[PDB]
Amino acid sequence: ARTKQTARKSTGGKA
Amino acid sequence: MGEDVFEVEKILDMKTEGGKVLYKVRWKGYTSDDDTWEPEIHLEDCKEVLLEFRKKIAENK
Repeated sequence: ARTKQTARKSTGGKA
Repeated sequence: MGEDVFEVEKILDMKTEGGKVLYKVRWKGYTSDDDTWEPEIHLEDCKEVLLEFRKKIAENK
């Protein structure tokens, strides 16, 4: 819809 | 898909931080409690959700 919309998901972040 | 790649539902918002653009992502099949900020380099395969978002922002810019 139309093509598959994907992305890397972040698991870390600034401490 | 690949290492930590998931399907996106929509893009909710954006911001810049340190000269770099990030987008707030709503993951498909997930709730607001899982939203993350993601750097552009993570959204190469989201051109369509990015347009829908950049679109809505023009619609009231």
